[PDB]
Parts: sequence; structure tokens; C-alpha cells
Amino acid sequence: FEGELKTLLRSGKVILGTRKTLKLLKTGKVKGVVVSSTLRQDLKDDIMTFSKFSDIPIYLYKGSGYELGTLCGKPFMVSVIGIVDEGESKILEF
RNA sequence: AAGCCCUUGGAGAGCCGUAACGGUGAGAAGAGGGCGAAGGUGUGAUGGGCCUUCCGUUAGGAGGGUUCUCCUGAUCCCUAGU
Repeated sequence: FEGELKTLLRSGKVILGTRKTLKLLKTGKVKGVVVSSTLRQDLKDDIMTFSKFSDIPIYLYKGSGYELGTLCGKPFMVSVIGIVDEGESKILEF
């Protein structure tokens, strides 16, 4: 997973944070979403509800928002990642 | 006003902020808003009560003024922190 995520952020277009990627999910404008396991429960089952209405891949990350933020290189936590453009990586088949 | 809420917005190797601790992608600053102390300002009140002058000096009667610019201040009151 980390191999594709390295390539995804190098060339693709990405959205960090719950609020911005939650609105795009309701209108069906994200290719895919990855969720860390430490996200708040009220927001996690909102992701799962709106995902069944549009057939968008959902990936459940094992770690927390801190080692998900560190993978992106961003100095603080990111709990939800919205994939709006794959770029050239091969992540969207998961 | 503090505090807590609501839309928008989208930040980092940084920004915002306190008397201090601090806050932030689980969404900061910036823009607008909602609920919101003690008190204050009007009305209550050409009502009083306060200072004062003159006459008759019995009973009383007839007038005048009650404005303006600042400072300090609780161990009383309400409001948030830690």
C-alpha cells in the first residue's frame, strides 16, 4: 500500500481532511477514499453510508491518523484522504 | 463581554493567541451570524428632596438654584481561565 501511496502523492491530486472529502463523497466526485482506524465513530459510519450510494472504493488503514499523516509527509494528523485524480499510480484497484 | 454554538474558508516546517497554560486537517486565521452577566441609558419623575432669599414674624405666603469636564476605586457584584 505504501508503494502506491508514494507514487499517488508524487503525481496525483489528493484531498486531506474529513470535511472537504465528505462533501465530494456525497456528490460522487472522488475516485476513492482511505480511512484510518482511529477516526471518530460518527464520521466513520457517515463515510460508510454515503459510499454505498455511489460504489466508491473504501480502504481501511490499520494505523492511526498520525502515521497516516507521516506517510503523506504532513506534520500533523490526517484521518481521511480523498483521491480525486490517480495520476499515474496503480492504487485505485484496491 | 466572556463563553458556547451556525454557514463559508482551507493552513506546515508554519500560522493564531494568553496574565499563564495554550489552539489547529476530528478543520487555524480571515469573513459573516445565533444564544447570551453584574450593570448602563431612557421612562418611572414639570414628581420629590437638597441648598437658599424676602414679607408677615399668629396663620402662612412669594421667589432663586439644583449645571459642566475629568481622575481613583473595593475585602461588594458577575464572568471566564488554570
